[PDB]
Amino acid sequence: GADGVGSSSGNWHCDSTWLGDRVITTSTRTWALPTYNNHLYKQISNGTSGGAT
Amino acid sequence: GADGVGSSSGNWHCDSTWLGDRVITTSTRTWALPTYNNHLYKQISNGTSGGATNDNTYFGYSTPWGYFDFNRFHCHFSPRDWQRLINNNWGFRPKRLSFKLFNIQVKEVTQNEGTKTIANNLTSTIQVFTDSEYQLPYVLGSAHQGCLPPFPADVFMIPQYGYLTLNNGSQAVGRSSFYCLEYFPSQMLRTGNNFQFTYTFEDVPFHSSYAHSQSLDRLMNPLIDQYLYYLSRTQTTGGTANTQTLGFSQGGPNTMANQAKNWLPGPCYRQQRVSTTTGQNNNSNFAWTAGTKYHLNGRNSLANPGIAMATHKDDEERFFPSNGILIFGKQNAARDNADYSDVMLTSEEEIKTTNPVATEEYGIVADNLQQQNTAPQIGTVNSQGALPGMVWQNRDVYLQGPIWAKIPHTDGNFHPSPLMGGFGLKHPPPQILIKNTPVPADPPTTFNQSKLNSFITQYSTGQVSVEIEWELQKENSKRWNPEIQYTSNYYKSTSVDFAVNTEGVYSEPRPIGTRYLTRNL
Repeated sequence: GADGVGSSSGNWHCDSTWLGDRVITTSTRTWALPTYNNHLYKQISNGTSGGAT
Repeated sequence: GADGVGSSSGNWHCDSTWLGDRVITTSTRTWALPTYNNHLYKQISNGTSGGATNDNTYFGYSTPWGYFDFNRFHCHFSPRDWQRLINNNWGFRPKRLSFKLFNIQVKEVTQNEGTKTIANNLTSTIQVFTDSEYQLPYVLGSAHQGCLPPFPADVFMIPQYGYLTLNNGSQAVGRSSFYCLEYFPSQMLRTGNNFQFTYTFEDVPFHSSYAHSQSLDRLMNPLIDQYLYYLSRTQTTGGTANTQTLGFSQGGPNTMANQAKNWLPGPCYRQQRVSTTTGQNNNSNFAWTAGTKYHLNGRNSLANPGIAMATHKDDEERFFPSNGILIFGKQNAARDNADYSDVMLTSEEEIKTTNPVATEEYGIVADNLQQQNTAPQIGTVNSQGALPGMVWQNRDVYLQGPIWAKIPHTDGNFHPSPLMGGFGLKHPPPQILIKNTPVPADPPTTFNQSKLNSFITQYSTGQVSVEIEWELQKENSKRWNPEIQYTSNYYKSTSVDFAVNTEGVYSEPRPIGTRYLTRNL
């Protein structure tokens, strides 16, 4: 079908299966992604100048 | 066509159909699903540590999920149809059912200051799955509240799902089992989706609706004598000095109580009798003390209702067994300590033929062994198990009553007819689960491992439609005189039965038994 705002993209799958010597385990979780560093690559460093050993 | 926000998923269907011995009744209702437990599986328990008595101690969990329960008849049958069914048909059983779920909406609500507002959230989803393999604790069959409302215009809230497990005190033992519902395959739907599935019932005997025009003991010919003899006389008579002797006579019209008989009444487990007349009853509160109870695992349990029996004998209608009968509350009856006038009592009188009266003993047997030296004695059996050659009737079903119950899976069972009445099943219709998909709030910028406890307040509504094809067993009988039927009262009323009141609150003035037509033993 033609995908859009109406349809759902994929179906929840969390399951396991035991077949002979095969075992198939699939999982699903819900994630949330915030924006980091205000869209900026930043240099980070630490040294003996500060309290660092 | 290509489905989307523009189109409607499915069309409203509430209808019935009568074809030969088939009758197909499908319904539709409008449902609303709130979010439960803030998306958290929670341990629940109660024990003697609190005010709980030892019997009501439990251990279990309350899931965020929710389920659909159509198990009650008045979902699927208008009173009118339920009038035709019981008048013209001996028996019936279900065959196959269909289920559709469609036209989902999702709405996110906020509280700002002291005001509320609501808007359509398009992208959000909900989860649905059905356990075909019965891999979950099966919670239906206890006739909990929250089935589909009888009067279709109503809109009902979906109950919350939960279950109980082995408990010791308020604590739990090793065999205690725990579940995670998100661990199953489940289909996810947005506003542009629908969900449907089919099911078939296993072969189950037609529920009998009828009363026996005869009585179990009177099957004899009234005119003709039997050729068997019974012991009619232990003592000489008419003399000034009487001695023991043996004497016999044939069973005949005059004395029918002595005649041979081929069958026995059903089993009996006695109940205490209670009058609807207050003054007649003992003055005390005996309900829980005198209540007929059974004991399991060091834990007392009331037997509710108990096995099918006659409610009362001739003209005793003002009398009823303690817990023996089902009860239905009238509309807007008080939940607790409701007075008699607010509830509606079923009557089993139709089965007095085959089954014993609930308030009386099964029979009498001799306790001791007689001699020329000894006087014989008798004894009273209040509780009698099953014996060869017994026949019995199941308990009646009612327009409000539950349709089926899942037969527990055990080594073995005896005559699996659910006590509350219905169709016992090895494989009931699979229970359906549904939940809102949790959508986080704004997470922090700095990382943290702790799961996000904050959410958008959210709920979702839509349509649900259910189809059932009922098979019938037609009535064929040569009885001459007119039958008893179920009719509405002719005389005038302030308002019509089974119709909305002044305020549009639908109500059912009385329960409806299933047995009217007559058959012959």
